[PDB]
Amino acid sequence: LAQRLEGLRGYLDIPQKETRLKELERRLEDPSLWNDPEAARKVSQEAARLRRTVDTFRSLESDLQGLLELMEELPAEEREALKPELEEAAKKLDELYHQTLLNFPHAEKNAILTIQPGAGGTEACDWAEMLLRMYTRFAERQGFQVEVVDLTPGPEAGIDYAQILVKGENAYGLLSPEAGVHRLVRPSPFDASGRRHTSFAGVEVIPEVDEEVEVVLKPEELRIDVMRASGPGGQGVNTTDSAVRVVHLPTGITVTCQTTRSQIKNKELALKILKARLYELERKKREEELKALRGEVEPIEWGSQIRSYVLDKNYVKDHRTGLMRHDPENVLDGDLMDLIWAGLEWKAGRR
Amino acid sequence: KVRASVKRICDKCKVIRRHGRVYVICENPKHKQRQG
Amino acid sequence: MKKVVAVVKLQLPAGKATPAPPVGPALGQHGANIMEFVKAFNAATANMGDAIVPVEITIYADRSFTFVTKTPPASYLIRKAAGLEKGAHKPGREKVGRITWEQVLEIAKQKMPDLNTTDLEAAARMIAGSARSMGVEVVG
RNA sequence: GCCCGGAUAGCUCAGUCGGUAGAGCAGGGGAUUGAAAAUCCCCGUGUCCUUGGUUCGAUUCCGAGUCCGGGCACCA
RNA sequence: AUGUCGGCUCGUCGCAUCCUGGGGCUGAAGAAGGUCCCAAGGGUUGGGCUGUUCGCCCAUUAAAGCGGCACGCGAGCUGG
Ligand SMILES: [Mg+2]
Ligand SMILES: [Mg+2]
Ligand SMILES: [Mg+2]
Ligand SMILES: [Mg+2]
Ligand SMILES: [Mg+2]
Ligand SMILES: [Mg+2]
Ligand SMILES: [Mg+2]
Ligand SMILES: [Mg+2]
Ligand SMILES: [Mg+2]
Ligand SMILES: [Mg+2]
Ligand SMILES: [Mg+2]
Ligand SMILES: [Mg+2]
Ligand SMILES: [Mg+2]
Ligand SMILES: [Mg+2]
Ligand SMILES: [Mg+2]
Ligand SMILES: [Mg+2]
Ligand SMILES: [Mg+2]
Ligand SMILES: [Mg+2]
Ligand SMILES: [Mg+2]
Ligand SMILES: [Zn+2]
Repeated sequence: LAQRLEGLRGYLDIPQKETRLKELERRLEDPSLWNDPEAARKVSQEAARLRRTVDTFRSLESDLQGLLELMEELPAEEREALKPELEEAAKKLDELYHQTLLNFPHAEKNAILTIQPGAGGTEACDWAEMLLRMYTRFAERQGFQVEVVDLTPGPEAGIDYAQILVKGENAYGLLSPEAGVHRLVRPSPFDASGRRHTSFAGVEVIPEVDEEVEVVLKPEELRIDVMRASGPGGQGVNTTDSAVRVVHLPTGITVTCQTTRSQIKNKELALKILKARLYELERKKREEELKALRGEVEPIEWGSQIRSYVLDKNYVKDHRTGLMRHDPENVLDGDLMDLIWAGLEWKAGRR
Repeated sequence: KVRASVKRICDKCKVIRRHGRVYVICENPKHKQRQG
Repeated sequence: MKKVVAVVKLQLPAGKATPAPPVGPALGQHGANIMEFVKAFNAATANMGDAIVPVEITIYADRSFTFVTKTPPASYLIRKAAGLEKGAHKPGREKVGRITWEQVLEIAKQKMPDLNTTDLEAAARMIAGSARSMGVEVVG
């Protein structure tokens, strides 16, 4: 975490790529099309900031006993001159490390976890309820406004569904790696002979985004024809352009209407339908987008877990990274800040 | 180019009036205005 | 501000110097040595101090040069003079920090060899103004 | 567009001459159960859609508004 | 008693130009385009579906223009 942060950042890698930036940089090769220039210095600052990183490390490493003299001498100034450059250091130590992780699209949004009990029927419905209390307490004590969306207390035990809001900053970026399958091994409190069975669950997580609903269509967005309606009407139907036709060029969807004898009221009913059928293509694409934001995994059956929890052998093995703690009880109650970082490191690794 | 209100767009553009028509000439052709 | 022939002025810090971002292409584009300068520079920076020396370098075909050093921007001497990291964003109203009719005069002495106004009131003026230039009111 | 009828607890619905406000369901606390259901005690929350007015007072009686339910839009 | 849609036949006029002729801009390299200007002389195809006008589609083309003529034309026809 603190002592380890360095390595997994391109600690030795970056400091070699860094000069590759400035590499092609100099020698203005007919600087025509603007491209690297942008991500030229910004990618550079990253570099020599691994020194500010080894300075806040050294200033924080030369700080291990950087108070051995303050354990022998309390009053002075030659000992309060580097300190105003040491308090700020223990700050960036965290900064240049968690500002390298959360470094992705939209995380600072309020999150929305969802818990659905996988296999194991009733066990899973309960193990689900426990997984609920977990993030809750966590996010709760973590300084996050927690709003309960849903809670469907299933059949015999536990729940069937749960969805809650995570009001705060980077709430999503935090409770994001959690998204996935969570297994639970322990003798079934439900089973008869307190036998040993395995439980599964699903925990989805997504950023809060859409709040409004706007669907207005510019005139040029469409096209309106008018022709003589087909049907009864004697001279009328014959010599009037009562029949309308709205066509939305982009989608190609078109609507026709000869309902009433008024070209006018028919345009009205027309668009009225057109809109309706436009929101349907608007919501059809409004969800094929946000649903591809759930993932591409989680069959919620066996062998899909990404971190199991055991209680009759006290431990918690995170399959994703390999990490394995020995305090299931602590994890299931808040303790997460450990596996959350790591969870990211693993992930953000490929981007 | 062609329009109702023909005005100036530079410090370099004369309001020439040739053939009853109010044209506008500048160094850069993008400012060539006429009235109609 | 003398003769001209493919010159390229620019400011630099203490001994720290060579990163392409600040300098690097800054003079390498007009064909030159980041070598005969990265050190040749820290030959006078290490001697006078470790702040920000406005060094304008001229260039010739022999990738040659004449890096003339001057006093740090009047904007630096004025900062630390009141303990301010940045400038102030929007001056003219918020005086993040302040300086005295004298503290300003001091600096004036430090940059008077660069200006063109012997007088110490004349110089101090174009400094007291440098305050309204970054939101740092003058005490007086 | 016209003309009828609506909106009352979380859902489905009663109610009064103008002062009051309810049922079945869901829901919370208990009880039997090994543990659920069922069953059994105890429970409560509502501007009675909005916005005007009349009145001393409006869920209530009138103007208007929004959403939903019906019925008509015919001769050419 | 001024016969009402579409089609067919016969056209003719407009220009607010779909081609083709000229021309200014261009974010016009060239070939291609885009936009505005000038300019009807002449051109502006054959089919599938529907009574259809309108549209969509097939195969092309330099282009497959938009209108007015009692939404031209039933003492010229058809009559879906
Ligand atoms: Mg279920
Ligand atoms: Mg559900
Ligand atoms: Mg009839
Ligand atoms: Mg008519
Ligand atoms: Mg109701
Ligand atoms: Mg009462
Ligand atoms: Mg009741
Ligand atoms: Mg109960
Ligand atoms: Mg009970
Ligand atoms: Mg009650
Ligand atoms: Mg007659
Ligand atoms: Mg013309
Ligand atoms: Mg060309
Ligand atoms: Mg045919
Ligand atoms: Mg046919
Ligand atoms: Mg014609
Ligand atoms: Mg006719
Ligand atoms: Mg017939
Ligand atoms: Mg017949
Ligand atoms: Zn001009």
